[PDB]
Amino acid sequence: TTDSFWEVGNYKRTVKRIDDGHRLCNDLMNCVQERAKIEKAYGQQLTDWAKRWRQLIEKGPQYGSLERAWGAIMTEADKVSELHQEVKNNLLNEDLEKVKNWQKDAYHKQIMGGFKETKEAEDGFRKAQKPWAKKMKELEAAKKAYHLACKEEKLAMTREMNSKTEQSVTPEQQKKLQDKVDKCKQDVQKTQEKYEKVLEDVGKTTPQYMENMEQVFEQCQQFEEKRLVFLKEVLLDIKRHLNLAENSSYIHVYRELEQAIRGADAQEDLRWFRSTSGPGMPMNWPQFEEWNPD
Amino acid sequence: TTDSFWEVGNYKRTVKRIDDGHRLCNDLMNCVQERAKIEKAYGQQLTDWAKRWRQLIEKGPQYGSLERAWGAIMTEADKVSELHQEVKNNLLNEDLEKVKNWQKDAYHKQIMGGFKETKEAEDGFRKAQKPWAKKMKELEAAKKAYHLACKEEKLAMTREMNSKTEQSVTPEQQKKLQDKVDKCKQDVQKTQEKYEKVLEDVGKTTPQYMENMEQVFEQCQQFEEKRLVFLKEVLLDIKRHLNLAENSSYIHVYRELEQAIRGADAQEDLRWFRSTSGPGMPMNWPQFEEWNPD
Ligand SMILES: [Ca+2]
Repeated sequence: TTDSFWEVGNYKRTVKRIDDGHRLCNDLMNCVQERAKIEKAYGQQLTDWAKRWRQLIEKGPQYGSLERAWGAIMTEADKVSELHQEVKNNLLNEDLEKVKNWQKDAYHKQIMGGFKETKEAEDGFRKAQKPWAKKMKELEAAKKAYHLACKEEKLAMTREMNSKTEQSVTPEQQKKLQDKVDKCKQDVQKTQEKYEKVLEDVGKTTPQYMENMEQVFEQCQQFEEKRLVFLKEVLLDIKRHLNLAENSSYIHVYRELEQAIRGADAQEDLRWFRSTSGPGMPMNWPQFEEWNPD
Repeated sequence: TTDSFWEVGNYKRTVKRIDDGHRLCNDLMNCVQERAKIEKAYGQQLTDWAKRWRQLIEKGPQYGSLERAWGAIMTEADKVSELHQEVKNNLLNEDLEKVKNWQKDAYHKQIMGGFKETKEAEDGFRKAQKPWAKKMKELEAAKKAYHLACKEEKLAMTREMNSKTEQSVTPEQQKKLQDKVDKCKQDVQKTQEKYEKVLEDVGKTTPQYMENMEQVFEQCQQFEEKRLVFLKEVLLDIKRHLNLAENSSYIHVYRELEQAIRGADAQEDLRWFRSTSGPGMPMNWPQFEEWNPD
């Protein structure tokens, strides 16, 4: 657990959380316009289709009702395109804009450093960790000293046993073997009293450490929460604006196309042609013609 | 007037219609192809736009139930794409292939060779007028003659008469101008007879031309009715496929999206971060250690 929140210098992860917040806003904005582009393309593709074929049918050999039928399928194209433009718009007028604004209130860059709120936190954390930071260094100092002190007690306590294995003219060196082994014995007992002293000491200051880091933290959560809430609301706003269905207009388009079509009557059609281009049209039959004369 | 269909070879007016319907078959094809090609374009941008973001937010700082939620939009895109494909397919697989399948069943080309149906219409009209075609050749000249005699006739009279007040002279020249006049009054009657004969016989083969023309006509209006019936149905197929509002699937995509998002829980998420990255994380508090060789 060297990667735990309580380990000195780890609150940083949640400090990052903040710089991230602004960045994700950024992201949602880029997502939105991208959507728009797509929505603009479709409906712009649409009217370009409506026009081409509107003109084609009107210049064309088609006639009568069938012409108007096949006609209406261009207004569809148009109406739908107008919707997808409605859609583009909102993504860009409301939804996008909302984010751009919210992001302008929550975060503010500062000339020296990053965001203001990022600092306020970053300092809050240091502040609450300072005390525990100091102590925690004492601690690893004393351990470091005490271990060393126990390594030396084993440096001479066994060495004496190796030096008295020589048993060769060392009455002055036999006194040093029992001199250092009892000197280091002092160190060990001492360091274990100092180190142990810090240990119980740190234990008296952990709650305070805890209340502390836990206070700057809940304050962080507060701010996070403020964007998480907003963000959800944005995403609803978007779904709303993306949704064509449950939009009267949309359904309306395809009822209107439908009846235009069924409206087509080949009979009336056929009759028109008869009267307009066929035997139905008047004919001057040969008649006895006198001289003009001029 | 010379506009009417009975006159000369104005049968052509509907002999065109017969072939007009061919290219109309073509046009519909492409009008559908184009748009059906347009549907595919939208869908591809979408699929790409989800694939591309799903990624981004996957590997971005956003987490918990708000990421998943914002993700939920990518999957409305994906789903919306899939529907636009059905629109395309249905356009190419069914509709565009109905007019193709239809066109081969009712438009056999008669070995270069015009369109078997046109050339057969044309013959139907050539043959029903050929007979009456020469009865109007006989009549145009048979009146040209009567008119000619009627001119040289009053020309000779008024020369017998413009002469009657010139004396001298002479009795011989006065009998000559009297011959011409008598002779000219004969031509008038002879040519007026002929004309009148070619006339009442033309008035005899009238209902027989009238009704021998309208035979080919119903042959020609039955085969235009053959498609204006078809066309009406395809414009009902194309409308079907094109509509999503009346697609249970579409409207579900957005009931689906609204469920997805509402589900998001800031709280739950906050708590989650708190346990996976905050004070909730398990800590290894300082404890008394011992001495130990590697
Ligand atoms: Ca993630």
